[PDB]
Amino acid sequence: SHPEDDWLENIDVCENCHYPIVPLDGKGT
Amino acid sequence: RNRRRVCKCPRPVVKSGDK
Ligand SMILES: [Zn+2]
Repeated sequence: SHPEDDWLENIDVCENCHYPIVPLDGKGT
Repeated sequence: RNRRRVCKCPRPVVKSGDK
């Protein structure tokens, strides 16, 4: 339920290193 | 000069086990 968008584009933070884990961005142009 | 200090894991956690 509800959209899972709550991090500069439904992003998640990798607690493993605390650094944000983003997905390959190769579209939008 | 310097890329965003994001996740740098040599084996990200995946939805799976080992048994
Ligand atoms: Zn990480």
